[PDB]
Amino acid sequence: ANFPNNIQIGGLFPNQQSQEHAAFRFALSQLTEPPKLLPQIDIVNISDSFEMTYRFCSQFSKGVYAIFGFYERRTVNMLTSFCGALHVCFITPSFPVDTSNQFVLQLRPELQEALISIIDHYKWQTFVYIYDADRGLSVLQRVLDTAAEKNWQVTAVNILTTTEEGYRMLFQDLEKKKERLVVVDCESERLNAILGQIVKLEKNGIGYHYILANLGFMDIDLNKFKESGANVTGFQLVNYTDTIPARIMQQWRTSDARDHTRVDWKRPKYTSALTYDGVKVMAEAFQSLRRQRIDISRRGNAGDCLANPAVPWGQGIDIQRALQQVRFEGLTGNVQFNEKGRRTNYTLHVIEMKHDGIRKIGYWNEDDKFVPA
Amino acid sequence: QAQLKESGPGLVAPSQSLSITCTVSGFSLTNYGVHWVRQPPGKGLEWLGVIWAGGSTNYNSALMSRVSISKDNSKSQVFLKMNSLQTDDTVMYYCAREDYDYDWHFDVWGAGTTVTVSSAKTTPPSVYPLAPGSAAQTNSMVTLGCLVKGYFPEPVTVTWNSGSLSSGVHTFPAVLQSDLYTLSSSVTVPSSTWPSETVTCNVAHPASSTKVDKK
Amino acid sequence: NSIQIGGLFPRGADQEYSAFRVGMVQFSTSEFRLTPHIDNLEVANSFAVTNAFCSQFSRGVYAIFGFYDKKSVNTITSFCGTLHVSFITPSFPTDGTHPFVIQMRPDLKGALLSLIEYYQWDKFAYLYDSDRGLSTLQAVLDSAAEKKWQVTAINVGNINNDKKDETYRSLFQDLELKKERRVILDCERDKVNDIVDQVITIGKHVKGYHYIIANLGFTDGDLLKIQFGGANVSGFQIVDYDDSLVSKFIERWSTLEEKEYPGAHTATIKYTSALTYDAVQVMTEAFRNLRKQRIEISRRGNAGDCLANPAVPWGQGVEIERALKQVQVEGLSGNIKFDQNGKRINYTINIMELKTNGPRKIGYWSEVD
Amino acid sequence: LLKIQFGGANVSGFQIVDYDDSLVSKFIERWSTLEEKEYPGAHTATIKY
Amino acid sequence: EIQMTQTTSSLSASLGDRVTISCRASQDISNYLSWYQQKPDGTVKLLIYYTSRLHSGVPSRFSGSGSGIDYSLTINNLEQEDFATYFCQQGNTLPLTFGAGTKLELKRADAAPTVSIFPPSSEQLTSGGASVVCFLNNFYPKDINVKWKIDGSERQNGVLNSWTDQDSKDSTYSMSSTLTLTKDEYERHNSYTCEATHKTSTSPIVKSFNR
Ligand SMILES: *[C@@H]1O[C@H](CO)[C@@H](O[C@@H]2O[C@H](CO)[C@@H](O)[C@H](O)[C@H]2NC(C)=O)[C@H](O)[C@H]1NC(C)=O
Ligand SMILES: *[C@@H]1O[C@H](CO)[C@@H](O[C@@H]2O[C@H](CO)[C@@H](O)[C@H](O)[C@H]2NC(C)=O)[C@H](O)[C@H]1NC(C)=O
Ligand SMILES: *[C@@H]1O[C@H](CO)[C@@H](O[C@@H]2O[C@H](CO)[C@@H](O)[C@H](O)[C@H]2NC(C)=O)[C@H](O)[C@H]1NC(C)=O
Ligand SMILES: *[C@@H]1O[C@H](CO)[C@@H](O)[C@H](O)[C@H]1NC(C)=O
Ligand SMILES: *[C@@H]1O[C@H](CO)[C@@H](O)[C@H](O)[C@H]1NC(C)=O
Ligand SMILES: *[C@@H]1O[C@H](CO)[C@@H](O)[C@H](O)[C@H]1NC(C)=O
Repeated sequence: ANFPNNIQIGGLFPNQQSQEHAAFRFALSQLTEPPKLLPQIDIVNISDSFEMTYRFCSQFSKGVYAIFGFYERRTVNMLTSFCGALHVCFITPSFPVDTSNQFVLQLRPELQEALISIIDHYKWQTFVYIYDADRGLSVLQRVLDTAAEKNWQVTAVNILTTTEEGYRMLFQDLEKKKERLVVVDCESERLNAILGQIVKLEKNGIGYHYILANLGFMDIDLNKFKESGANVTGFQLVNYTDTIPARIMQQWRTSDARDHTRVDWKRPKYTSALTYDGVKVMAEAFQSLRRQRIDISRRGNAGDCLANPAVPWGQGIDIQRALQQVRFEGLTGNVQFNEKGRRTNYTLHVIEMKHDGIRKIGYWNEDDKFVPA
Repeated sequence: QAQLKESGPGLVAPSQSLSITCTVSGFSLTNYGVHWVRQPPGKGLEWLGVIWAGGSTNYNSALMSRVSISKDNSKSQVFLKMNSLQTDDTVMYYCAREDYDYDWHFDVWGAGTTVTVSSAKTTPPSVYPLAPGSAAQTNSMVTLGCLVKGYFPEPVTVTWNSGSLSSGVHTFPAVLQSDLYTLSSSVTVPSSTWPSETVTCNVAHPASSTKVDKK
Repeated sequence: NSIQIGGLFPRGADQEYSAFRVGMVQFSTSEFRLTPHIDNLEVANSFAVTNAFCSQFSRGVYAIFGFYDKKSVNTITSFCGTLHVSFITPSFPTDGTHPFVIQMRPDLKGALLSLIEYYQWDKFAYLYDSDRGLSTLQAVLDSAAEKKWQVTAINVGNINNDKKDETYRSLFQDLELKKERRVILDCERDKVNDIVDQVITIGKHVKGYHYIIANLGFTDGDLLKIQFGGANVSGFQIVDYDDSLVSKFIERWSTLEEKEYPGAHTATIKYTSALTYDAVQVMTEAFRNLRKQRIEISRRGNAGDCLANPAVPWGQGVEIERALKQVQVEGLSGNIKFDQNGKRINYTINIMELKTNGPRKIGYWSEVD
Repeated sequence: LLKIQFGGANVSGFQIVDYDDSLVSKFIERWSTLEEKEYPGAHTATIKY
Repeated sequence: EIQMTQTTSSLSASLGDRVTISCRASQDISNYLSWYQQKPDGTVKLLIYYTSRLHSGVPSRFSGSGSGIDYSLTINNLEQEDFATYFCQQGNTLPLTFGAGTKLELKRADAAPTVSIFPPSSEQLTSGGASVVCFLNNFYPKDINVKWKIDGSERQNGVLNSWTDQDSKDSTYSMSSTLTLTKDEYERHNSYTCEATHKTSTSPIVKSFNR
C-alpha cells in the first residue's frame, strides 16, 4: 500500500546502559498503531568520525528511512552534511549547532536567548564566564556579542584548560572582588564533577550567585550547594507534576512492574524525555504519511552510500516536510518545529533555590522576552 | 613562448660518438627538465634519456651503456652524446621538455634533427635518363624519368629541369642500395615540349657536393 | 619508480594549484617519478570530501595532499589516523595532537600574544572568523583573564554581503561607545579587504588607531589605501623577500605567463602557495630519503574500499609517517622541522609594520625565545 | 557621493534641477526606462546638469 | 615496463567523418596517457592531457576518453590539416615508452596503378648495369603488389620497390621498382615483364621490356 507495516529505524548510541536506550525501547513498545517501527540499534563511538561514517553508510545501504542518534563536537559536521546530501532526516536530542541543514531535528531548545534574558533581568554588568570546550562554543559568541553591545565585563575560562591550580587561581581572583557572579554551562556529568570541587570554595558564601544553563536542574545533586551562601538559578524543561508527564510516569512504572527493564529509571534526566518526544514525533509523522495515501519506498535497490554522483530523494523531502509539520503536547511540553529544523513553541521554567526554597520565578517563551510570577 | 632547436652533424661514420646539442630558447635551463627521445624511421619513438633539472639523469634500460646526456646551465644547451653508434642509427632525434597539467604531458617539443650513421664515404651522384620509349605524344603529361643511382650519402638534391618543368613530377623517395642512393624521379613534361623542353636532372649530391645535370 | 599520491584542491585554488605544478616541475629527481591525481572539490562540505578521500584511497596512494576548513577537519583527521595514511596540508593547525597529519602553517597565537605584550595594550577589539578555528580566541581570552585585560569579541563571519553596509557601520558605532581605538583583525585574505574598505568609508584610518592583521600573509592584502591614511598598523609575515632563494623564486615567478599559470604576474605571492611549494619540497625530500634507505616501501594496488571494517593498515603508512616527521630542509618559509606530533617547530615569523614608504621589518619571532 | 556621506565631514554643493518637482520626476520616469544600447547613459536615476 | 602498442596500423577516411584511434597498454597506467599529433614534416604538438582533457591551443574537435588499460581518442569532424599521425605516450612508470601510432589520410576511389616500363640508357647499359624501372603511378590505395619477370623467369632478387607518400592533390601514390642486375643478365633475357597487381583490378598489369 502507501506505507508498509515494516519500517526500519536506525539507532546510534555511544553505549548500551545509559538510561536512554531503555527510554527508547519503552517509547517504541507503546506504539501499537501502524506503521510499526522496527528498530536497528547500533552501538558506535560517537567521538570517532570514521566509525560514525561507517555506521551511517551501513544504515543507508540497509534501507533505513529515518535515523536517530546523538553526536559530539567532532561528529557534528559529517552527519549534517551526509543528511543534507542524501536527503535523510536525523533526530538529535543533543546540543543544537548553529550551522545545521533543514534535515536535522535538534530537539534540545536554544538556551542563549533565555540566558541573555535572565542576565538582563538580574541586572548583571560584570561576571566571570565558565564554559567547556566540548559543547560550549555556540553560546559563547552570543554572550560575547551581548556583552559588547551592553558594555559588560566578561572573563571566559575553559574547564579542560584550567587545572586544579588554575581552578584555585581563578577562584581566588574572583574572591578578590566583592561580589562573586559566576555562570556555568556544562553537561550533567561535567557539572557534577565541577561541583565535586567547587564545594570547598563556597564554604563562606559571600555574595555568590550561580546560573546553571542546564535543562536538568532538578537532577543535579544540590547537596553541595546547600549549607552555603550561594544562589542557584537553573532552567527546567520537563515538569513531572503535570497531567501527561505523570501519566507517562505511571505508565513506565507499571511497565517496569510487569516486566523488569534492562536499565533502571530512578532519577530521570532530560535526555530520556527528549528521546521519548522524538520517538513520538517520528510515530506521528509516519502515521500522517500513511493516512495521507503517500507511497514510500526505496528508489534504488540497496542504494550505495558513496555512489558518484549523489542520488537525491524526493521521498526524503516528503518525509522531512511531514516531520516538520508535526504538532502535539509531548512530555516536555508543546512540540513544534520551524523551517530551520530547530524547536520552537516551548516553555522554559526558571527555578531559583535558596534556603531549601523551590521558588519558581516564571516561564520563558519565544515571543515574550521574560515574564515573572 | 618557448622553443627547442636541436643541432647535429647529420653524417657520422660507424664506431663513433653521436653528440647533439639543443639550445633551450624561451625558457630557463636550471628550472625545468629536459628529455631526449629518439624516433626511428617509420616506427615508434622510444625515450633515450632525460636530464632532470636537479642534475641527475634517467637513462633508459635499452641503451644505458651507450647513451649519456650532459647539462650546461651556462650555454643553456643539453648535449646528448651517444657513444658506440650502431649501423641502424640512421634515424632522427628530437628533444623536448616536460610540463605539469595534472599529467606528464610534454608540451614544449622541438623539431629535432636527423642523422645518417654510415661508414661509407662520399660518392658523386650519377643521373641516368629513362624516357617513355618512343618520341611520340603518349599523353598530355609525358612521364619522364631520372635514374639517379650511385649517390652517397643519402639523400641527394635531384631537380627536374632546374625546377622549371616540374609540373606533376611524381618523384619517388630515394632508397639505399649497397651504400648508394638510387633516386627515382618521374617528371610529367608536356607532349609538344618533347624534346623542346630541357628537362635536365640536376642531381646535386648533398654529402659529396657533386652537382651533375643530365637531360 | 612511480609513487602515486593524492591531490585535493577547493574551488578557487588556481594560485595554489599553479604553485603545486611549479614545485612538481622544479623538484625532479631520477630516483622516483611522482604521479599526482588532482581532484578539484570544495572542502566546505563533508560528504564530497569523504567521497574524494575514498576515491583517492581506492587507487592505493601513499600520501594525500589537500585542504580543509574548520568543519571538514575532523573527518579528514579521523580517516587519516584510522587508515594510517599520511597527510600534508598548509592550512590552519588542528587542536591538540593528531597522528599522520603533517601541517605546514606555524602557530600564530604565540606571536600574537608576544606582539600584544610588546605593544602594552590594555583594552582593544577582537574581530575573528569562524573558519580558522576557535583555538586562538580561547587562547586570547585566557591570556586576557590571566593578565586582567578588557577584551571584546565580535563574530564578523556571519555577516552577509547584503547588509554589509549596515552591519559593519552599526558594529563600529557600538564599538565607539567603549572608546576603543585598537582593533585586532583575524580573518582570511578576503574579509580583511572588506573590513579595510569599511574603515576607509567610515573614516577611521586617521592617526590615532592601531590595527593588527592576525594572519601569516600581511603583504598579501591590498595596503595602498592604509599606508596613506596615517594610522600605523602591524602584521605578521612568514616569507621574507630579502632572502636570496625567495628573491630568485619571485624573479622566476613573475616571468611565467598568466594564461598557462593563473595568478603569476604579481610581485608578491600568497603564503598558502609558498607553503604548498614547501610541502612539495618536503614530500620530495622524504621520498628521496626513503628511496636511499634501501627499503621496499612499494606495495600492491589492492587496497580496496575505504569503509572496510575491520580496516587493517600497512606498516608503510607509519614508515612514511616517520620519514616525513624526520625531514629537515630549507624552503621559502625558511627552516622546516617537525616534532613527534607533526606541527612545525624552529620557525621564524617576521613582524612587519606599515610605514609611509611601505612595510618595514621590526624584528622576528621564534619558539625558543 | 556614497564615500563622503559616511566620512563625517559635511559638504555643500549647488544644484540646478529639482528631482522632487513633478516635471523633472516625470522626465526621469520616462528617461530611466530607455535602453542603454540605443541611448547611452539612460539607466541612471540621476542626470547631469 | 608499460609497452603501449597501437592496434590500428593505418586507418584513413574522408572529410567530415569521426575516426577513433585506439591505444592499448601492458598494465595499469592510471589514466596517465597523452595523444599527441605529429605532422609529416616533423613538428609535433600535444593535444590530449591525462587522456581526458585538451591542451591549450589544440582544436576543440579533438577529444578522448577511456580509463584503465584500454583508451581511445575520437575526433569530432575530420579536416585536411587533421590528416596526420597520432602518437601515444604513457608517462606512468619510468622510462616512458611511447606508442607507435597510426596515420590518418584522405580516402579516394579504387584506381589502378599506371604501369610504365622503360629500358636503360646508353651510358648506363654500357657501364654493365641495367635497371628496369616501372613507375606505377596513380595507385589508390597503397595496397599494390608487384612481380617482375625477365625472360619468363620471375625476378625476385635485385628489385627495390620504394613506395611514395599519398599525393596531396591526386590522392594517390606512386611506386618505383628497378630490377637491378648485371649486363649479362639483361643480355640473356629477351623481354622483361613487370607484372603489378593492385586492388582495383584482379588481373596483373604486365609491362614487357624488349632488349
Ligand atoms: C572514541 O574515539 C575517540 C577519537 O579517537 C577516542 O579518543 C582518543 O582517546 C585515545 C585514548 O587515549 C587517545 O589515544 C586518542 O588520541 C584520542 N583521540 C583524539 C582525537 O584525541 C576515544 O577513546 C574513543 N572512545 C573509546 C571508548 O574508545
Ligand atoms: C504554539 O502554537 C499554537 C498555535 O500554533 C498556540 O498554542 C495552542 O495553544 C492553545 C491554547 O490552549 C490551543 O489552541 C492549542 O493547545 C494550541 N493550538 C494548536 C492549533 O495546536 C500558541 O500560539 C503557541 N504557544 C503555545 C504555548 O501553545
Ligand atoms: C603607532 O601606533 C601606536 C598606537 O597608538 C602608537 O605607538 C605608541 O607609541 C607611543 C610613542 O612612542 C608610545 O608612547 C605608546 O606607548 C605606544 N603604544 C600605545 C599608544 O598603545 C603611535 O600612535 C604610533 N607610532 C609609534 C611610533 O608607535
Ligand atoms: C539570594 O537570594 C536571597 C533570597 O532569594 C536574597 O535575599 C539574596 O540577596 C540573594 N543573594 C544574592 C547574592 O543576590
Ligand atoms: C510545573 O510544576 C510545578 C511544580 O509542582 C507546578 O507548580 C506548576 O504548576 C507546573 N506547571 C504547569 C504549567 O502546570
Ligand atoms: C633551528 O634551525 C637552525 C637553522 O640553521 C639551526 O641552526 C638550529 O640548530 C635549529 N635549532 C633546533 C633546536 O633545531
